[PDB]
Amino acid sequence: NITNLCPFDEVFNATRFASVYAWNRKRISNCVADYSVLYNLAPFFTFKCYGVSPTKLNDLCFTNVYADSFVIRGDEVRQIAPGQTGNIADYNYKLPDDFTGCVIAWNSNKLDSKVSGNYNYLYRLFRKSNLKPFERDISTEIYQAGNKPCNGVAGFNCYFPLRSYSFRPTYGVGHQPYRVVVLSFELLHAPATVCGPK
Amino acid sequence: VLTQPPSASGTPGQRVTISCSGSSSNIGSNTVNWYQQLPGTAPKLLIYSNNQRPSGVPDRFSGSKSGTSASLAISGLQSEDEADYYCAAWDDSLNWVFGGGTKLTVLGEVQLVESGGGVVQPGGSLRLSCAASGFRFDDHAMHWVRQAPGKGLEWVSVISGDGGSTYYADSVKGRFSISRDDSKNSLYLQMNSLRTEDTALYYCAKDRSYGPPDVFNYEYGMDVWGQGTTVTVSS
Amino acid sequence: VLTQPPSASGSPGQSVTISCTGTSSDFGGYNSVSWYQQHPGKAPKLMIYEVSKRPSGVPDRFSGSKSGNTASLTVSGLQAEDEADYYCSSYAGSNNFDVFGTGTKVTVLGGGGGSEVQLVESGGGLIQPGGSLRLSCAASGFTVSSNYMSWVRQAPGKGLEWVSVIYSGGSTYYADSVKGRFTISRDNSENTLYLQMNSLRAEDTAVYYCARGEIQPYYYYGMDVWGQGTTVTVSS
Repeated sequence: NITNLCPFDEVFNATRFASVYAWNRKRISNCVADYSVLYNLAPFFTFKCYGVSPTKLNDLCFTNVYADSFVIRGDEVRQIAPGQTGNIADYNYKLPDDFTGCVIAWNSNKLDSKVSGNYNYLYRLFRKSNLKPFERDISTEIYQAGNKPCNGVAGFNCYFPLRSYSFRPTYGVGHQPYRVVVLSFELLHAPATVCGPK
Repeated sequence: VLTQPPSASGTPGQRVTISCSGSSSNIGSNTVNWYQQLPGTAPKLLIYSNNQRPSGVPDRFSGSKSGTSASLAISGLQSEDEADYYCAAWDDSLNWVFGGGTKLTVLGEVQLVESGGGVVQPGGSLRLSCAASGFRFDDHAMHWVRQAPGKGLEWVSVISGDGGSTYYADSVKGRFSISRDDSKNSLYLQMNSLRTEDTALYYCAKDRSYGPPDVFNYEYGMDVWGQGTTVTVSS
Repeated sequence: VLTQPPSASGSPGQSVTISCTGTSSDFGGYNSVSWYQQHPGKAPKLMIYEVSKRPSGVPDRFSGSKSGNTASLTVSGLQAEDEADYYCSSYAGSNNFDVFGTGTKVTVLGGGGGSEVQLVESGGGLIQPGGSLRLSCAASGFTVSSNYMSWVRQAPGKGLEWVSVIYSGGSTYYADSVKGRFTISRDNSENTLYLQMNSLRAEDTAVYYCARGEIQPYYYYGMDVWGQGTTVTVSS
């Protein structure tokens, strides 16, 4: 019998989703992942699955699926790919060249853009090196541009390593809030729980 | 490559089912699109995203994407549904492969006008112009879809709303240059190394997505087309 | 490619108010419109980065509001003795170079950075055509391995244009003019950051400028310092 549905319905529908420097890592397991329902969800704009096909995905068991959600601009969705550089690809979220999941994403310029000043998100414009594949840097220390100690100051040597977006409703596509959720798949030496409807 | 019934049939009152076969490289990883073209008039979008329809398309059309093949359905066809139906999908090899066309015959507001055709000397050619009127040109992409007289459709090139990455076909690669300039929402396509096998209409088609149809593999379609010029090189 | 008036001399300092009309949008997404006072000779100097937001300098040139689809930089009441060419670059496109504008002659009359961090170059006097010449901009101030560096070249007559951008540690984005024939390589992690010619195609005769910060996605960085460039003078 088809019971114990996945909590994916609670993931793809919310008000405040996440930021790119602090992205969720929901470990979903022990359910019949019906990816056919994930197709006829809200009108997504990207369902590029790199590893396998969604038709054959419903016939393969898995151990646990890592759902990672964030919000980026329109011209940045291209950077969420198995191997690519960018201000968001190597500083906030990087995917290895083995991603067996999907890059599901959709425009959300209906509830993530109000005309009051949207100083809510950030994208970590400053960094010291490229982030490890699937790494999250939840830090707020003032970025030090070398050659001088900084016990916390903002001028001419040390700046805020984060910068907020400027999402506004009266803009064009490309500068609009786009919610991107990736589903990393894995199979360790553990019994597979999530298989799919049979 | 897409397999499609070349010329099917049908009877009035009941329904038919036009199908389209494609490998997992184009349809299995993307979304199919069904376009309708009446004999004489410019083509128009019929079904996009495999389950959605534009505001102009009524409920008389339905689509399904079961597996690696697409299936169309026209519940209760009539004399008005006697037109050509084309399939189209973005293959993962940076190309836009179209169908062949289905002669489903049963015998019982923004203008996108373009110009720049005319018979020219072979080998060389001229530029292909295009225009519009107040439709937020920056927030949409443009395609070039040439169609030989009486033949089917095929994709030439695509320019995204950003104006950056662009993709060309397997035959028009290199010797073609597509660009956009936001003077009056124009589109310039320069052609080189003419082989006289280009006698078509060269529709300057409008889309609805913003980026190149390789990152947005679920919304890419084609909005209201424009009356293209009959360019007949003929050497 | 942007649209700027070739010159502006009528009514000096009263109704000049030059502006870079045409951005296909509400003047970019990041809302950052740059204004560099590129005086002939020395390197350009930062004047306006945000809408107006005039930094520590001359205060008689402000009010660069985005009037409709253009940023009308109010330059009236500034002065009546200047011979320079101003520039404007405003965009937010991912990996889209050539963001600078055409040469705007804002000469009101016409007729009538050194000790900050550092300024050094290579001095490419009589460059052999092609080859591989390395140009360094050793900075004894801020770390040349932590901040974002850039390279912008300008040729006699033609305006400025973005040529090279390098991020913190893991990006080597090149411009569309070189398209790959230019190989950016950061120098010693505690000394400097140099460039590489790699068999130019006779178009790299323009003079170079190693900018300490990004131009289009601009950040204040405390102070905007440039370096005096060198004339390549190819001999093809």
